[PDB]
Amino acid sequence: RKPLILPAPQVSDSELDEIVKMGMIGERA
Amino acid sequence: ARIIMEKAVKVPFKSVNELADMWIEWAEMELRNKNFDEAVRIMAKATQAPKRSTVDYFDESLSPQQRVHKSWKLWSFYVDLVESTSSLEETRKIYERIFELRIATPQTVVNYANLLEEHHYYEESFKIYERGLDLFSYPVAFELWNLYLTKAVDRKISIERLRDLFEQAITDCPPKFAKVLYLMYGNLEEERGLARHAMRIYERATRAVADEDRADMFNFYITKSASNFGLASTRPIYERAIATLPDNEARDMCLKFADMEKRLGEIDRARAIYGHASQFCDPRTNPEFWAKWEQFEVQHGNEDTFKEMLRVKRSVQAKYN
Amino acid sequence: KQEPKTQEELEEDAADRDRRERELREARELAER
Amino acid sequence: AYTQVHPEPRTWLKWAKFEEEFGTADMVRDVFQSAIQYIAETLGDDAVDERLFIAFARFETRQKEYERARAIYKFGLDNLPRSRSMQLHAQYTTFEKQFGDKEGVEDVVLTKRRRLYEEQVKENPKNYDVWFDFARLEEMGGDPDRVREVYERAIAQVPPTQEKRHWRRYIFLFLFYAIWEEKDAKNIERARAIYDTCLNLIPHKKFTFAKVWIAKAHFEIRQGNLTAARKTLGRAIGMCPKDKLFREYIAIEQKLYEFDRCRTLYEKHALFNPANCQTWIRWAELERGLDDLD
Amino acid sequence: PVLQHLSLRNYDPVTRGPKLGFEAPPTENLNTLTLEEKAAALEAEARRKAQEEQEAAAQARGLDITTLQPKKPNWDLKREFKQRMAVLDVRTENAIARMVRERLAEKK
Amino acid sequence: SPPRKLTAEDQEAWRIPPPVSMWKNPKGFTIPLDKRLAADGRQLQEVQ
Amino acid sequence: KRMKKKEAHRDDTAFRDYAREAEKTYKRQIRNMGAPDLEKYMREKLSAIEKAAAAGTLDIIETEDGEMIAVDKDGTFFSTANATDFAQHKPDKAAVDRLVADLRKAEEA
Amino acid sequence: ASIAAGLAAALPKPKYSSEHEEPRATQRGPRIVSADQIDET
Repeated sequence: RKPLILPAPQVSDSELDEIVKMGMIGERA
Repeated sequence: ARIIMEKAVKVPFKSVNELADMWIEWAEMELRNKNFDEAVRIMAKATQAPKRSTVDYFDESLSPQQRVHKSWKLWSFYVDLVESTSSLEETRKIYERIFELRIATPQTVVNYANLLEEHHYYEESFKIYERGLDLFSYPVAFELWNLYLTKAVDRKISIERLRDLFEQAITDCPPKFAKVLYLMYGNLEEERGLARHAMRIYERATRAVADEDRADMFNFYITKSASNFGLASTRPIYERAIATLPDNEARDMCLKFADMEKRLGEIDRARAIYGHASQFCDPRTNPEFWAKWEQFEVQHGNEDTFKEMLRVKRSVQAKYN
Repeated sequence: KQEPKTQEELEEDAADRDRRERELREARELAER
Repeated sequence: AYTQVHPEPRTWLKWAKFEEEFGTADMVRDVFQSAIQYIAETLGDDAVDERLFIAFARFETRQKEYERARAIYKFGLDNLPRSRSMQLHAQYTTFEKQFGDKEGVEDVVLTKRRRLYEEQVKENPKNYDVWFDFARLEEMGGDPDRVREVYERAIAQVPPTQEKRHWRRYIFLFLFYAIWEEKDAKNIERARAIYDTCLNLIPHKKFTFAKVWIAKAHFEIRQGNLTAARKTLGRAIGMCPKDKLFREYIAIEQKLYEFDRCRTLYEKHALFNPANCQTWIRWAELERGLDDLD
Repeated sequence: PVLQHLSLRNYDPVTRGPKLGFEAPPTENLNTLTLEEKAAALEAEARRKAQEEQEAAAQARGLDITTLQPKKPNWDLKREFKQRMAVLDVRTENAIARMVRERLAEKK
Repeated sequence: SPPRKLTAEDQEAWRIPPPVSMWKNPKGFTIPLDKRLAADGRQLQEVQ
Repeated sequence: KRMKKKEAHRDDTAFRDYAREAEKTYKRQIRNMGAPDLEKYMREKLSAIEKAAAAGTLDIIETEDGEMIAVDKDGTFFSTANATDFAQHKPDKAAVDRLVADLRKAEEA
Repeated sequence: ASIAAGLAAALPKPKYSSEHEEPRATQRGPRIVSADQIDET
C-alpha cells in the first residue's frame, strides 16, 4: 500500500474537546 | 497364592505392563484380605529404584523387573491406594517420588493440585501449577496455565504477583492461547487496577495475535476504549489498524472509522477514509464499498464530490484492468 | 430470584494456616517458658 | 582440553551436562566451580556469565538442594551488575514462585516490579500511571523511605505543557502521594507541605482544579484545623470562583452548622454566578430547613 | 472392596488403567469459568453493545452528548481515589462528629 | 588462522550482478529489453 | 529437542561457509553409520589386551578388591600414537566394501 | 579471584549424602587405565 498523506482535519482534538465540554454542559443543564 | 505371585514377579516377562498388572492383582488380593498396608508395602517394593533411575521402559534390553519403576499404571495404583489409607505427608512423598522419575503427566499435576486443594492448601496448589508449567513449557501446560490463572483468580492474590504470573504465562505462549491470556489480563487489569494497563495489554495483543483474530481483537479493543474512555481515543488506533490489518480487514476498519467520523461530524476525514478504501479496493471486486461510499456521499457530499467519487471509481476500474 | 450472597470464608492456604498454628504454638511455648 | 582451548561458558555447560548424564554430582559441582573460578580469574571478578549460575542453580534444584540453589542465586545477584543479571533475577523469581515461601516470593515480585517501574520511569518520566503503580508497590512493600523517594521523583516530573489533562494527572498524582503520606507515613506536616507545593505550582492563571482544593480542605478537616480549611476555601474562591468549590464549602459549612457562613457563601455564589439556578435552589432549601419562609 | 479405598481421580476403574484427558478432560470438573470459558462472553457483550450503539445512532438524528464522552476525564483516577479513601472518609466523618459534639458541649 | 565465520548476510552482500552490456553481445544472446536498461542511469535523473 | 533441531536444520539451509557444510555432512554420515558394533569393539579390546599382556606392554593385576585391572606402561593401547604399528592395521573386506558402497552411493546421488 | 572462594564459603553441606554414588554410566569391562593409576590401585 502506497502511503496516503491525509490532510489535517479542520476540527482538532482540542476543538472537539471544548465541543464535548459544551455538549455535556447542555446535557447536564 | 503369595508364593505364586512372588514367583510370577520373579519371572522375566516380556511386557512390563504384565508385571504391573500382576503386582496390582496381588495388591488387590491383599486389600481384599484386609492387608491394605501390606498391599501398599508390596506396591512400594515393586516400584523400588535409586534416586536417579533413568532406565527407559521402552528399551528391550533390560528385564521388565528392572524397567518397572517408570510404570505409570503401578504408580497411579500406589497413589490411589495411599490416598485413602495415609495422610497428606505420604501423598506428598509419593508425588515427589513420581516427579523424581519424571513420569508425571499434566493430569498427574492436576491431581496433585486437587489433592493439595482438598487438604486446605492453596500455596501448594500454586507450587504444583508452577511445577507443571516449568516441566512442560509451551504446549502441554497452556491448559495448566489457564487452571493456574483460574486458581489465582479464585485466591484473590495481590496485584503485583498476579501481574507477574500473567506476564510469565503470556511471555512465550502461542497466539491462539495468548489472545485469551491477554484478554484475561486486560480484564484483570480493569477489575483490579487502572484502565491504562488494560489499554496497554489490548495494544500489545493487537500487535501479537494471529491474523484471523487480529480484526476481532482490534474491534474488541476499540469497544473497550469506547466503553472505558472517549471514542476519539480509538481514532488513532483505528489508523494503526489501517497500517496493520489485512486488505479486507483494513477495508472494514476504514468503513467503521468513516461511520464513526460521520457520527462525530468529521465529514472531510470520513471522505478521506472512503477515498483510501476505494484506492485500496477494486471497483468490480468491492461493489459494497462503492455502494457505501455513494450512500455516504448522498448523506454528505455535493455534486462536485459525486463527480470526484465517479473519477476515483473510474481510476480504480482502470487500475483493476 | 436473587441468589443468596453467602459470605464465603477466606481460604487459608497451607502457609497461612501453618503460620497461624505455629504462632499459636510459639505463644504457648513462650507462656510456658 | 576443550575447556582449556575453548573457555567459553557454553563448553563448560556442555561439560556440566555430560558429567550430569555420565558421572557423579560431585563431578558436576567441580566442573561448575572450576568454570566460575577460571572465568573469575581470567575475565576478572566482574565478567562472569550469569548462565553458569542459572544452570548450576537448576542442577541444584533438580538435585532438590534448595538452600544450595538459594545460595547460588543470592551470590549471583550480589556479585554481578544489575545490567547483566535480568535472566538470573528472573530465574530467582520463578524459583521462589515455584518451590519457595510466601515472603520470598513477595520480595522477588516486589524487586521485579520495582525494576520494571524504574525502567518505565527512565523511559517515560512523564508517565504518571507508572509512577502511581510504583508508589502503590512501594506502599505494599512497606518501605517508607523508598515510597518518599518515589513520591519526590514523581513530584519532580513537572509537566511542561499547560494542558488540562497533564495538570489533572499531576494533581491526581500529588493527591495520591498526600493520601499515602497521611495514611501510611502519618505525616500531617509533610502532607500540608505537599498540598501547599501543589497549590503554588498549579498555574491558576490558566487552569485551576477544584479537586486539589477539596482534597486540601478534607485533609485540614481530618487534622481538625477548621480555620485553616476556611481560609483555604476563601483563598480558592477568591483566586478562582468555582461552582464545585462553592458547593463543597457550603457542604462543609452545613456540616459545621454554620447557617450564616452558608448564607454568605450562597450570596457570594449568586453574585458571581446569577445564572446558576441550582445555587438559588440550594439556598432556598437551606432557608426552608432553617424555618425561614420569608 | 478393591474399589473402595481409591480416589478415582486419575485411574479408570472400568478400563483398569490411567485416565486420559482426550475423552474426560479435568476442565469440565471446575466449579468456575476457566480461561477457555472466559474471554468469550465478554466479546459477545462488547459486540451486542456495539450493535445497540449503532442501532441507537441510526434511530436518532442528533449526536448524543454522552456518546463521545460517556465517562468523565480521569475516571479511573477518581475511582482509585474513592477506593483509597475507605477509612480516611470514616475518620473525617468521625472528626466532624467529634467537632459537632464539642461545639454542642461548649454551647451547653 | 581459523576461517572467519561467514553469515548469509555477507554471502548475499558480496553477490555481483551479471553485466547487462548495452554495447556488446559476443555470444549473440537475445537479452530482454528490461535488463538492457537497468544499468542506464539516465532513468535516475531529476528533471528540475 | 526434535522441534528445535529441525528448526536449526531449517535455519542452516543457506550456504554460510565450508566448515559448516563439513560439520553437517560429517553429522549426516555419523547418523548413517547406525548404532556402532559395541560387541565387536568389545572383542578387539579383549584381543588387544590379550596380545599386549603377552607382549608385556599391558599388565594384568588382580588388586586387593579382587578385580582384574589392566594398566598400560606406554600410551600405545589407548590411541595408536606412540604405537609405530599403526601402519600394520589391515581393515577387513566388509568395512572396505561398506566404504566403497557409500562413496558409490554419493556418486549416484 | 575472591568470587570462587566467597561462593565456596557461601554454600552449605548438601543434605543428601552421595558418598555411595557410583557413576551413572556403568563402564563395561575391562577397566584399562593410564600409567598414572598404578599407584592409585
